[PDB]
Amino acid sequence: QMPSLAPMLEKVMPSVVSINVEGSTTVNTPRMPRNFQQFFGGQQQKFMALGSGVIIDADKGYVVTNNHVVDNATVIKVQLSDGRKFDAKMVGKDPRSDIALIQIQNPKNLTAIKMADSDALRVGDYTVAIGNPFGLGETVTSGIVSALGRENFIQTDAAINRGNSGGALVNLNGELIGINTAILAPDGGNIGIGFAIPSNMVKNLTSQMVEYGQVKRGELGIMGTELNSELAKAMKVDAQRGAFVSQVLPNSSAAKAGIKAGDVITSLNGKPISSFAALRAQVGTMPVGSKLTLGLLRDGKQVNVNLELQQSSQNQVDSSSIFNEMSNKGKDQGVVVNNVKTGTPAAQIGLKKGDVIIGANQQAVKNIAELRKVLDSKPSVLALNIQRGDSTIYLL
Amino acid sequence: AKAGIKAGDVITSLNGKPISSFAALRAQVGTMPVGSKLTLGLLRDGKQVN
Amino acid sequence: QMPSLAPMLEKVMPSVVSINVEGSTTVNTPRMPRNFQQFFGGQQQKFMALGSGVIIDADKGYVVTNNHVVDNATVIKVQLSDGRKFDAKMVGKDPRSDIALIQIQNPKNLTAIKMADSDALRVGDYTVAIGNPFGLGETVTSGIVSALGRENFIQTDAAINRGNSGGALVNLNGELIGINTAILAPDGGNIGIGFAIPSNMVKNLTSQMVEYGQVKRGELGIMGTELNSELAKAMKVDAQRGAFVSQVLPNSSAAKAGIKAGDVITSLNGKPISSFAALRAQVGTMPVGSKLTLGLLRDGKQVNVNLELQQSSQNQVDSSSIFNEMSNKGKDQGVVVNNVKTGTPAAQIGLKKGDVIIGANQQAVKNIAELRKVLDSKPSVLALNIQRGDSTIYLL
Amino acid sequence: QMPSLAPMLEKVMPSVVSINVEGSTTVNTPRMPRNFQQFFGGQQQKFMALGSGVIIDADKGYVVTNNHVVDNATVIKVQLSDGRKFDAKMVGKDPRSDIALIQIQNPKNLTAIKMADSDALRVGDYTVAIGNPFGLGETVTSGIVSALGRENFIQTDAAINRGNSGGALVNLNGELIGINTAILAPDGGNIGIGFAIPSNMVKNLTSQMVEYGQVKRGELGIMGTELNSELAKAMKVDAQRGAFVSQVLPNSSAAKAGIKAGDVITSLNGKPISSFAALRAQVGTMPVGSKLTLGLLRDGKQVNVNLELQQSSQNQVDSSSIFNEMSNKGKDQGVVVNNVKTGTPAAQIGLKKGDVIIGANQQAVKNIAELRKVLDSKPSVLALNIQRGDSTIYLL
Amino acid sequence: AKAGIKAGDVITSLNGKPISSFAALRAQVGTMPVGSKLTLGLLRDGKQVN
Amino acid sequence: GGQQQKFMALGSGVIIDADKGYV
Amino acid sequence: AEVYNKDGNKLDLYGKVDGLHYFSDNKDVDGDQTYMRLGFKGETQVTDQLTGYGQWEYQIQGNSAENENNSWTRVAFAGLKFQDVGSFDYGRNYGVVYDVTSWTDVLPEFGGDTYGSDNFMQQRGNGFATYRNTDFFGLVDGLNFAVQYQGKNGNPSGEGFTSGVTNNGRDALRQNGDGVGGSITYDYEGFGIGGAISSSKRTDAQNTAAYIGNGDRAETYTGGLKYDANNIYLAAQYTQTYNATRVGSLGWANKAQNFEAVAQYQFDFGLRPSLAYLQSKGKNLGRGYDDEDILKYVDVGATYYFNKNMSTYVDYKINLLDDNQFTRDAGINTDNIVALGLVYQF
Repeated sequence: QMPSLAPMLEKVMPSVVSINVEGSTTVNTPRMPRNFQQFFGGQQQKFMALGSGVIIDADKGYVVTNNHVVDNATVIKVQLSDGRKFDAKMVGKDPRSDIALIQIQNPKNLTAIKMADSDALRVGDYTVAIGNPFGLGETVTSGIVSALGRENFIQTDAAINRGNSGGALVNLNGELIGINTAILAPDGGNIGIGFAIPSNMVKNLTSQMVEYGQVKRGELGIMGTELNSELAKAMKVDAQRGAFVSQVLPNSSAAKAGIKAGDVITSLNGKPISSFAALRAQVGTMPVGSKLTLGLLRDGKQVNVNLELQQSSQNQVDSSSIFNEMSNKGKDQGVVVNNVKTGTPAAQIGLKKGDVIIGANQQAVKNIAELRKVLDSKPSVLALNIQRGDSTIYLL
Repeated sequence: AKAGIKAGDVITSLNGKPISSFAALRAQVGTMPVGSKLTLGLLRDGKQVN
Repeated sequence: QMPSLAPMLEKVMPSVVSINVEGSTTVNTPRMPRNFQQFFGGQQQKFMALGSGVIIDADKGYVVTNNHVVDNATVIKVQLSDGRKFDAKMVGKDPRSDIALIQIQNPKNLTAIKMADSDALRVGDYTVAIGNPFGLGETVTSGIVSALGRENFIQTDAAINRGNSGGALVNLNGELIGINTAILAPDGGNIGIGFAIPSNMVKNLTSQMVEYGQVKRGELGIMGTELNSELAKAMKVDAQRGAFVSQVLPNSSAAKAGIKAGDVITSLNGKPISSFAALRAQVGTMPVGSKLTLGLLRDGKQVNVNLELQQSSQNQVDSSSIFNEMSNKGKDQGVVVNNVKTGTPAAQIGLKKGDVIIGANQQAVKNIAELRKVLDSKPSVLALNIQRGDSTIYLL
Repeated sequence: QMPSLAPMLEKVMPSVVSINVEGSTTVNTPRMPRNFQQFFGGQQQKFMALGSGVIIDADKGYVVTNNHVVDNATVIKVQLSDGRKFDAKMVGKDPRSDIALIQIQNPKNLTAIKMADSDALRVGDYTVAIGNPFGLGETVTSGIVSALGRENFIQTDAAINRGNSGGALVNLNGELIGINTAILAPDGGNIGIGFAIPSNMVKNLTSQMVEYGQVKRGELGIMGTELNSELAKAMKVDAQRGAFVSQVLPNSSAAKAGIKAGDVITSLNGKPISSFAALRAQVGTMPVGSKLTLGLLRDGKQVNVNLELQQSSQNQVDSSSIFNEMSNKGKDQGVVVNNVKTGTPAAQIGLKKGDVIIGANQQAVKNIAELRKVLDSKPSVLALNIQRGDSTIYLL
Repeated sequence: AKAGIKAGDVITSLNGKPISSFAALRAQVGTMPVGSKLTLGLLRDGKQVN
Repeated sequence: GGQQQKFMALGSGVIIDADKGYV
Repeated sequence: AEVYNKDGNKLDLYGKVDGLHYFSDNKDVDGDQTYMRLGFKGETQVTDQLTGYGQWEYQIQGNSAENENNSWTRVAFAGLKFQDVGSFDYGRNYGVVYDVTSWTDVLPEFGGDTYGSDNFMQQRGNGFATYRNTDFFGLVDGLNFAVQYQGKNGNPSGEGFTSGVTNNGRDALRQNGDGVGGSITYDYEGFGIGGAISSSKRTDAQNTAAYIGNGDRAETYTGGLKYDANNIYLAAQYTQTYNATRVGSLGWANKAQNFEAVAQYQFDFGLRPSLAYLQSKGKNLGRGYDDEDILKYVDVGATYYFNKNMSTYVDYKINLLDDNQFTRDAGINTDNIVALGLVYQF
């Protein structure tokens, strides 16, 4: 009869799930009355998000999805394409790539998609996207590979006018080639065409979340922008062709090793750095503990140093199956906890600002994957062998 | 610009020595006549050049 | 050589027509001067509309189209794809589905599309839309079946960025699978993807207009909305999870049988009613004279009753081939006329607010299809055997 | 395995180039301060443009592109798909069609696309567009032939949501079928679907630029609009159904021969003229020196006359390989120079407002193609045998 | 609360007698000492308890 | 017309007892 | 003065120099008060129905030594007007509440000070988007209405603030969140009646313990009356405000009730005497202040018009506020002031 994508879609759909997130966040307190002819310029607020995800491990119930959907989640629900409902928990997330991993709680009879090799993609190749555009459900749209970046973001015309960046990008064989994302951050929604992380990168970032707790991406800990910013002018910067250092992050390697706002990096390991962009991307091709010597500019300053795990990708209330923001520290040198909060449920448990945890409630916790591997097997007695540098206490 | 660098990186050293402030740096680069060569360490994730 | 949709499009185009509507409406009288820095807050106004339609009966010259195009028409013109021009008259319309039927006056050598079976549609299936996007003519665009609702609105990516909801949705065999619509009422234009009524529903709604004068859809005659509305708050409604009754329609079954604004329906024939939506859709799966008992909420009130034909789908100046708003009454119990107007051309003929017409100018008029079947055969002498309950007069 | 457009795209891409234009223009001088709650109502300003082009002559390095990209260029750069960079110079442009021709300076090993026959296009035919949507590079998108005008602008759904009107439109065989354009002038960006000039017209307009210096399109030299304009009302025009003459252009044939603002043309060579539109398009189907008698309306006025080359398509600093706005004059009757500027680099060389150039620095210059053919072969000694009517001087 | 009732229902009677206003009700419940039993009719769709 | 805040001060002093380190 | 009028564009360049002196026991207001104002109003005809415009006005103090400059922008906006429909403009402009309260702001020197500048939507301020409809599509002569939005003006940038910043940020007494307001006025023959309402979000910087009158939003409700005929001018306005009226430097009043009234007569020979009364009564102020007068004075004055370009005036502010702890804390002037002015204008 007539050609159709329905035959492979039937072998694919069981792997695509819907995701309903419920969570809260801090919003500013509304000042009243409200005057709409007056252009001006803390409380938790519940919000609801919804997106798609792809079953990537049928046994473990591992579902890949966008970080812009599950971010700040308190409750994450998943509904299979056959209608069965499950609960899910955060296992990992990485805001840079806008990719996150979750785990269906109590999976039973699941189907996982097969991942194809991103590296074999070519522009005229056919593409099919599957997502939940406006909430009304699971929509599939078709097209082709528009641009192969060459980070290799995949570009495709199988998008959706005014809709939210769905999820799965699949080839004509039903294999996963990329997860569609949203490059319009803290928004969701597209620029006109579609951007996907390639399947090979998805596989890679995803395994890290599993086997470590987070992705090994080191940060230079500087924060800044281009040489056009109001501050590059309001501070008049000499020789403009590089990355403007607006501030050096606290307790960072840039901070520790030496550097101060103003200097404009001009190179990284000999190579020219013409824009924060160039730099932000280059430092992203280097895993923790790496050493990268870069040239700065004040009069003619330059240094060499080693970076540590970034702070963007971190964990929260999913390490201890219970409930309560740690992350990994250097190589397999335990799990270092970061900025504690105000509610202080975890600080209340004797955990400060820089407390490592090499003791797996008794054993070795070189990382959050392991640590969490124990706070899931023996939920009975828990004594966190934490040692924030000196103090080696054992709280419950 | 030519050699390589981009806004944001925070120089941490100049020829091995610590650079804790633009000040320190502006003054150090002023103790060097044209054509001189000075390798400094930058910070983005861990970048450095000469 | 190379594949192409041109070969089937050539067998399809003769069935697609263009439609030019001319008509008027009531607009408010402009208050002058005009101050664009002052956000404020009867006369007929001519307007022009244009859309596409599909020839569905070559002999009778029956063309299906969107109700948002022909609504309020005074003059409706049709131009075939070969360029022949004709006049058309309203035969039916149904605002819910946004579907309307018209008849080419004096057809000669027409081609009708074959309708395929909507029920056999599947998501990866290929789709082709044909319409008049920006007026500039007849545009065809292609794609696939995105979502099969499952009312079964069909969702497809063969739409158009910023254009008006065209008309025909056809499969790769040139058969009609759906008529594209506009879910952005009293606007036309899409949300980002395309929504079509399925061909099987089109066939069904369309035959009703032919063989009855209108579609048999009973209304519960309540009007209201959700439990979020300003009135659900400004009136503080207890137990919020249902349909809010803002008002009970006059001379309605809800009115007649018993009900009053405020009560929030909680169920319909035992089943839960969590939103006006749910309800508006459920009452739409029930033809006139049906009986549906629903539970209300005031303190704990509930009733049972039978509904009558809705008022949205009605007729006007097309029943009497002449010129001048009736509709059907219950089963084949004549044709009941509704709200007369101000110009009073038909009221002037001795027709009040509730005047039935069982007399076909001499015969049986159980419905508008029949009635109109007579005011078209014998346009000589006309005596309307109308009886508005008691008075059984015979006007000309 | 699976079907893909990648195999023909690999045979096509080497012909598609990227184009970076740098140039300036006259902007008004900003008045400060700036009050954003105050709706109000000369200096050169540099700007940057970027677009795509198609190699159409491998030997001569001839690249076709949109006039909205190269217009006002001072510097035009081209980058091949393999990454080789070249410089380019204007050889021709035509704002009506929004089509321009350029020449790579110093081509080496180039590939040209094969042009297919536009006339054989049909609506269901498959289409593929190649362009640089948002600057980020060369994107290809696919689709079909939506509308075949029938000027034959091609309409296709292979466009891009919110992006700039790319360039090449190619069929499934990799042959050029149209150059995509922007009908949203002095903007770039689409209406929702894509508009392309057909390949056969591209071939035709393009050869003219080569063999003459510009396209032979005669103008009636009137300027005006429809009968709705504020001036058609503010001046109350009797019998409204034609083209409103707002002004007769200076030194024009309409001016010379006879005509004055107000008259509404009603016909052109016997045929009805119901809109400026109709007229602007009809006068565009007539090459220079043609004779077209049209009927005007004042009380009942009508005349006959012969038009000359339009002024929209002209040349500038590309005739003399050096640097400095001429155009062609009638048949091969030399090259007539038009409105000189303020910087006066060319006026400074003894060239007034109406100076012809039949002397090729010694030879025959019946046209800009020839003239420029000499100011490129012998860049040594240059004596412009110009004669602006009477004065036959010989400047350097 | 214990026995059953939820915001929204509008009491219509108290021991058979009509309740046309909170007023009427507030006053009627005030003519009854602790431990008393009073069955009243509520309105949601048609709910009533004792 | 309460929270602790760190501040920094700087001044001079004079050694008045070398043995006891009194300034 | 219209200095340009050609091809449908008009430019009016206007201004004044006010040679002005204050006499007061209060030495902070006593002395030379000389100043000048300059401005332009431009209009351009786009079509027979559509006009574009812009206006700018600037004040430069003339009472300082040459090592300083005290000057500011009063208004700066651009707009569009469509015949018998309305107008829209955006920029620094007057809040819509001033459509009503302006009616009593007619005194020779003083007056118009139950509110201030950069004070939510009450007078001049930044980021006003203003829509106006005159004569109701030209179908009701004399009836005008307006609706206005104000965007947030927050904390200064580059000063270490971690929230509430805008590019044009400022001190908290002059901040505002998003606001909306509206006005309606009707004028028949000599008579006028009017009303206005404004509602602005208050910023976090404004709602700290350092300021009295903490609240989510600032609201104002105004009624006004006017008579202007037969050489007599009478007007009165009453305004009730919530977390909107400044109490000197202390912050804002939880609630305030403001009243202004003026009576003026124009003699044929050029003299225009003026009598006015203003008061602002604050309630539930906090910090034990309870109910206090924020402002209370009788103003008696006169202007002599030599012509439309030259005038001279005396204005006498008889200040009925008494010196107490509250006025001392807030820095509110309680002394009388005599102003003498000589004004050239074009």
